[PDB]
Order: sequence, then C-alpha cells, then structure tokens
Amino acid sequence: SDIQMTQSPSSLSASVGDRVTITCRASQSVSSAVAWYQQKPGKAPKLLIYSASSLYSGVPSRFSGSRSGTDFTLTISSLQPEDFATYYCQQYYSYYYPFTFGQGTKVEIKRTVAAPSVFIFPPSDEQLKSGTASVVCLLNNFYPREAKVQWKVDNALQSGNSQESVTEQDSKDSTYSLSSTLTLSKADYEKHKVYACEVTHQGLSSPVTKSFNRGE
Amino acid sequence: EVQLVESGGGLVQPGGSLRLSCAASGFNFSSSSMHWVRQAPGQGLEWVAYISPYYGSTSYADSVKGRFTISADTSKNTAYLQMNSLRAEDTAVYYCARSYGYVYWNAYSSGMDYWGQGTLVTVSSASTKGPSVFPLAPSSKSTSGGTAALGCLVKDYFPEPVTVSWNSGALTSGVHTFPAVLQSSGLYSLSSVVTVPSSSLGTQTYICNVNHKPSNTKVDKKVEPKS
Amino acid sequence: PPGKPEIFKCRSPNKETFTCWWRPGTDGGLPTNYSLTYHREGETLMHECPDYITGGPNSCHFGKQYTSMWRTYIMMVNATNQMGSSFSDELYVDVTYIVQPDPPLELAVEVKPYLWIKWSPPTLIDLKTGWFTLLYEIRLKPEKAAEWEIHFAGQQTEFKILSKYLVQVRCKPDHGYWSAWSPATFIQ
Ligand SMILES: [Ca+2]
Repeated sequence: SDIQMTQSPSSLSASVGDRVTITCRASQSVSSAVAWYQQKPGKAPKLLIYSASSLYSGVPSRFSGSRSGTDFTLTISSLQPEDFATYYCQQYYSYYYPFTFGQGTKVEIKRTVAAPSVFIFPPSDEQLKSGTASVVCLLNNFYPREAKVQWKVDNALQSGNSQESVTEQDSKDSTYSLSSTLTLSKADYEKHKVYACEVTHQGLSSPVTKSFNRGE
Repeated sequence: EVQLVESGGGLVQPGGSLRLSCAASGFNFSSSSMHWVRQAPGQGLEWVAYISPYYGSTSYADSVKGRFTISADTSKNTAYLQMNSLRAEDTAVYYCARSYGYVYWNAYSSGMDYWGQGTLVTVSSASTKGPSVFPLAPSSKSTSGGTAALGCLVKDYFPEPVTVSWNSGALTSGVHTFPAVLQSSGLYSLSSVVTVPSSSLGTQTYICNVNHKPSNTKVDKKVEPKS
Repeated sequence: PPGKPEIFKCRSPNKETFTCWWRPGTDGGLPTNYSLTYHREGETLMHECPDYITGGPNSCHFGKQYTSMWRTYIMMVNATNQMGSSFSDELYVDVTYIVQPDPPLELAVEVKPYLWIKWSPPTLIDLKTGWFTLLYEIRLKPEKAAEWEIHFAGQQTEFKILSKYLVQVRCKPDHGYWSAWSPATFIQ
C-alpha cells in the first residue's frame, strides 16, 4: 500500500433512530475515489456508497457519504435494527495500490435491557459411549452482550474446560444468544453429581442457576 | 442477474499450493476487472489483487507479491488465483469481486460492486476430521413459558466449515447457529439450537442436517426429548 | 410525477467500448425506471441500451460489438413513473470525442550538465492504428517549489530541460480527454 485509510471509531453503539457517523481519513489526497461497504457477519461485503458520496442502487436513503479535504464520512441518518454490521471505507485513487480498505467499524444497536432465558442440556448417551461428556448451557435473546456464565460441578468452579460462543446481534430484535460448553472425560463426569451453570447478567435481578444430577 | 461463483478453497500444507476459481456472469467480463479480497477470521478485509482480463494487466498487494498469481480465461469468464508457498497467515475467506474498468483506469468504477460469497482457505498441517453429532435434548428447562429449546452440537471436526439446517431447511424460525469455537485440541466444535412450543414436542419431528464437506461427512440427527 | 433526466458523462477507455451515465429524477409519486434508447442520425428505428449492468447504476454500456460498426449515437433517457412520466434532451455521442486513457507509462527521468525525460504511451491505447495521434504534456517543479513548470511535448515519448525535483506526464488524444497525471517521479 501507499495510501492509508484511517477509520474511526472502531466501534460504537446507538439507539434505533440515532444519527450515526463513521470517519475515514486518507493518508493523502485521494480526490473522490472513495467507497463504503457494509458487511453483515458471515456474508460478503455489500457496496453502499461510491465516488465519495453517491448512493448505490437499492441502498436505503438513510445512508449517505460526504467529503471534505481528505476526510470522508459515512453517516446513517436514523439507525435501524437491521443496520447491525461492520462498515469499511476504501480508496481507489492510488496508481499502484488501489482498492485498499480501512480497518472497519463495528456498529451495535443499543436497546432496552433484556434478561436471558437460560436452559441446560446434559450429555447424550451416544457421546458418553464414546468416552467424553459435554454439558451445554444456553442463554437466549438477551441484551446487553455482557454476561458471566459459570460452570459449577459439585460446587467447584470449572476453569479452562468450557468454551463459549456468541451469536451475532439479531436484526429483528437486537438481542444476543450465548452457548457455553463444559467438557469432561467420561471418567470425570461420572465422578460427580451436580452440574450447574450460573448466569449473571444485568437484566436478572440476581444470578440464575440451572443444574441437574447425574441420572434423573 | 450477476453472479460470481468461487471455488477451489480447501486445506493445504504450509508451503503448499492452491488455485482458486471465480466463474462470473451477466456483465461484460472483458470490459471489467476482477479482484480477490480476503478476510482472516475475525479481522478486517484485505485487498489481494486484480486483473483486467482483456489486457492481461495486474496489481498485487505487497503481502502477496512474489507468491500468488492472478489470471483469467476470457473464453470461459473465469478469474483464477494461484496461491504458492502458502503460510499460515494466508488462512482466510477469499472473495472475488468486480469493478468497471481496468488496471490503471479505476476512476469510473462504481467501487467493487459485485462479490462472490468466498471460499475458505486453511493453511495448516493438522489432519481432516469429521464431526460427531450429538443431540441437545429438550426437557423441563429446555422449557421457559410453554416454549422449549433443543439443538445439536457438532463436536470435534477440522477444518471449517460445517453447514447446519433443520428438517432440510423447512424449519428456520427461532433457530440459532453459533459460530464455531476452536478447542485446545486444535479441533472445532459448534452448536445449533432452535426454540419451539412445548406443545409441539410429542407431535413434531426435529432433525438437524449436518454437513462437513472437507471430510465427506453427512449426518442427519433426529433430536427427540429425553427419558 | 417525475423527474427530468439528463445524460451527464460518457467515457471510453480506448475507443473500443464506451459508457454513458445519467442523473435522475423525482420518482415520488411511485418509484421509477429508467430506460435509455438510442439511434444513429438518419435511421428512425429506436434501439434500447444493450447492457444496463456493467456500467454501474444509471449507466449504459456499449460493447466491442457496437464500436466496430456504429461510430456515433443519439441518446435519450426515459424516466417513466405513474401519476407522471418524462424524457431527457437527446445526447449526441461520438466515441472519438469521449476517449480518455490510462496515464502514460513508466516515466523514467535521467540526468544527462542537463535533463532527460522519457516515457511510453499509456497501455489501453493501440497506436498500430493508430486511429489516435496522441499529444503529451509534462510538469516539473522543485520538491518545495511554489509553482509548476509545464511543457507540451506534442507527440513523441521523450523530452529535454535546462535548470531536488518532481516530474509528471499525462496525455490526451485530441479530440478527447486528458488522462490523470502519471504518478510523480523524483529526481535529485
Ligand atoms: Ca480460451
């Protein structure tokens, strides 16, 4: 590369309805050869704006792009649930190194707090047959993203043998979902009675447990 | 209707080779130019190369100069990416895409406006392994209000990706598929869950259709509520 | 009611293909589209844009398959709508006149005392017919200097000066557009 594209902030969150502003500063003049792309996760980016400020066909007109000097700004005029994504700028002015991107900006939707509902799944017979055991704890449709999920086996807090992963923010209702998975060897699993996940989240007025005893 | 259709992704040794492929249609290939862009998992996009198929002219991102070659078969409307001396850092989803115009003549493109869906390239000396599919059985919580949760995960597979659907993709509402997680054993694991009314549990069949192409593994697991 | 459209730019990279773009409109009322029809002076048959897609939104693209027969075009944009519908003024297009290239190539600048500047035609442009003759222009100026010094170099691909510097070339093929400046070469 020879022309750099610095993009800020690298994330933000805003309420349905707020005006929102991403800025991209070119390392040197780039006249108007600037594009903006939206990328909703696990999909390919979608052109939003080309030529610094021209709106791409079929893109909703709450989006718009402008330029002064070497700063460009994508601006969503009144934010929407389905606008959850990562946005990138791109210059195509350079003779040798056209089409290079900024580092992108993650945009999250702020919504009213929502407690998760919490479910627990014991390991399957078939998996045990094979000699390991997985306990799954699922937190469903909550907001905000921050949660603590703790695995407890017979009162021992488990660490470094569970693993979690989180969905992308729903664009119908702006909530998340989280699955944690505790894994032990067939041997260990059978060494203990009570299996519990312990969810703390802003939306629950106190922490929540879901547990079970081996065999029941 | 435009369409760019990627292939040739896969799992390769460090130092190995690979040829990606992008078959295009419904815009004038000769008067366009074709791009590869790539995204290492969980980071941003990186432009890799483009070519003007009529002219045969090309540019390459520095990170890739010397090792990858872009080219096009004008008779078949297909751009290629030949990837040599692959390193681990090369691991990513690889999109192809098009702009109006040519190498050195980008002024009039309306950006890169059409994009493939990407194939995934994994550079690693880990072996292919197919997943096991275990049920996540509903019962009392899985049950909150008169709706319950059920799933399958999808344990211990490599390399990505895995596709999951429910009752051949008939059932889609209230389904959540979680991004896969890389376990300490170097295998992937992932879960997929759907929520449904308690009243539908004695009376409606739930099957998850797990496919893991790189290892030739096709599985349908019928998730029933447990005894 | 629309909406009165206007065809505001046409480029061709090399005379072999060309593209025209237009500005809408006033849709609302309902939505709109947007067709571009054209004809050759003297024929009363009215043809539709053969390639809406490859140009970009609000484009029309003319492939090699048009270029090679028809040299010139009369063109019109029809923003039909609902509680309304409306046309643009007609645009005469001659490909020769809208040709713009790629900047001239590998601009080498030597010291030879006195100053040597050589470059090559742009890629994108045939010169072996060579249905272009091709005028070049140079600029230079000390790194921190206030103004540029210009020289029209007419038509060959080399030049000579008499004076810590910065050098660019560009070219036009009359009767069409100047290329963007070649990326700057530096010289001590
Ligand atoms: Ca051929």
